[PDB]
Amino acid sequence: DGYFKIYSKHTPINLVRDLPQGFSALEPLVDLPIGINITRFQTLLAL
Amino acid sequence: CYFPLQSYGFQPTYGVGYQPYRVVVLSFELLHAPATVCGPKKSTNLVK
Repeated sequence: DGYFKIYSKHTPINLVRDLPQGFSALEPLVDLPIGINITRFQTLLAL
Repeated sequence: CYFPLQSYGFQPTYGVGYQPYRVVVLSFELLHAPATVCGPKKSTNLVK
């Protein structure tokens, strides 16, 4: 409905090369009035 | 030949009609994109 919805979580880990088994549910971190039909995404990383 | 612009003459001695008048237009569109604004929502004392 033209809004964006961001949900997040953070947890510490001791894990080497795969996702944690077990469970949690992400909280809505923020909601934004963006208004754009979205078809593709990219991520920004440090160098 | 003429240059396309000319200044406006506004002076403190002028009568009504020649004096300067400010204009504001509140252009808006409704019911396409997502909304972001409304007028005020009032509230009243916390009844228990």
